[PDB]
Amino acid sequence: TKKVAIILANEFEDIEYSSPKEALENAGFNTVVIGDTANSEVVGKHGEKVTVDVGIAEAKPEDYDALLIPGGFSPDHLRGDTEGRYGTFAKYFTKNDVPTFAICHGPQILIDTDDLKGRTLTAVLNVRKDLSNAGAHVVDESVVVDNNIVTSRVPDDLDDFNREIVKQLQL
Amino acid sequence: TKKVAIILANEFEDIEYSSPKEALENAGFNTVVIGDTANSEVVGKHGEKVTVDVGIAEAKPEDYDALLIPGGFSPDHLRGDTEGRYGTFAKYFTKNDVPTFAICHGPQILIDTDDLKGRTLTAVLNVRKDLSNAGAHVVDESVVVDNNIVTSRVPDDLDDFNREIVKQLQLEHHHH
Repeated sequence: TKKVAIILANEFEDIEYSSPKEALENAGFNTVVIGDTANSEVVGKHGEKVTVDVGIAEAKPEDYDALLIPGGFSPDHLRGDTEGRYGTFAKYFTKNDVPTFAICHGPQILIDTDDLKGRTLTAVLNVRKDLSNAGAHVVDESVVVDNNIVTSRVPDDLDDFNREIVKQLQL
Repeated sequence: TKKVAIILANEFEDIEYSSPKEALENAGFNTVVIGDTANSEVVGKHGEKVTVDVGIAEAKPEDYDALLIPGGFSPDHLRGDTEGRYGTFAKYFTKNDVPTFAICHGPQILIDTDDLKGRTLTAVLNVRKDLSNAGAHVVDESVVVDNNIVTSRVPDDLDDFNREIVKQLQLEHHHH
């Protein structure tokens, strides 16, 4: 069975967590929440409460068949980690071309891999300049697939994002 | 009239607005909040309400003698402006070397000017990588002054931040 890591902090955009989660689980895939502490709770922008499954210190990126990065301000919180552990976690995925899914602000965490030069990505407008300065070819589309990396911009894009992410995992 | 523009959206970090504002106003300078629509309210992370003085469609950066950018998630919101009008607004201050003050996340808007290459600043950890990628020399200090650009990291830096921003405005008119 295939298993998706979801990196999450406080102030995720609720639907960007729950909608891709549902779509993966409907297609028969497992999901697991990676966060600061096992059994700590993080709370979405609109009050959705999520329990962290696995602490970032313990997580073994090789256990996972994909990485999902929900947007809102969760990615900005994650980039506050004083040891940069979420970027380092995400680097396993970009370095080994493991399916990597990021919506809205989510691709902020990808910047910290240093792996974006020459890659084609979209994101929420707020973050596009920073993605470009990280070396990405940034476009403005509802969903972008660049080999293993699937990105979308906003919650309106979810239908497209969700289709493309479960497809990528079927391989 | 030496007037400081403050670009502000929702979810600014309250005291990064109120403390610098007070220090500027104590030192005799006026402040003008610039936002999406004039006479609307924006609300801090901890619920401070601030009225927007001037709409960003109306604002002329010429009118002002400094630019102050409070942090929190206000700068991120401002970067979601569809036409990028707050980056454009800030481009005047960076191009013409006008006093430019930013704390925490605040330097994110300075990235949109494309004027950061070779400049030296600090910011909250979360945005340091993005400043580097924009070509800035990023350091970790309580306050950094690079000619006209004043930056700090976090709320505990405010005593240092506020000293330097007022000192920029005083020196602008040769008072020592």
